[PDB]
Amino acid sequence: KVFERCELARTLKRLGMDGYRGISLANWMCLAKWESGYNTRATNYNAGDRSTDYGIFGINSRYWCNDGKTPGAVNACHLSCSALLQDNIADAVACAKRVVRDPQGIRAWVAWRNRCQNRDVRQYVQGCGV
Repeated sequence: KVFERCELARTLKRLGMDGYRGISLANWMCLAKWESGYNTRATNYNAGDRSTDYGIFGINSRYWCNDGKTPGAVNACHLSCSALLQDNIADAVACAKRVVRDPQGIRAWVAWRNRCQNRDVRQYVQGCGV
């Protein structure tokens, strides 16, 4: 599924993402935009270390989900990476929450550092009624 901006904003707020571990909803929106373009079935293969980024939040298979083909990987979210490709984003949201409980927080994704950190992210939620 390809979410419309405000549709996703309202969904994430309902799922408890606003302020989760100090991360504003606007930052979560910025992350989803740059990781997948708000597309739940998006996948990015990293030939460099043989891992794959899955779903709307581009969650990596080396640490967060199991796809069985990633070398020396763990599955901290206790999920099959397949669960991160569903139209229903509940499992992906639960796993994103787990990622940010680690020390790096939202910084765990390099895309957030390049495209969202220290920028005016208000644009991602303006006019959505959240």
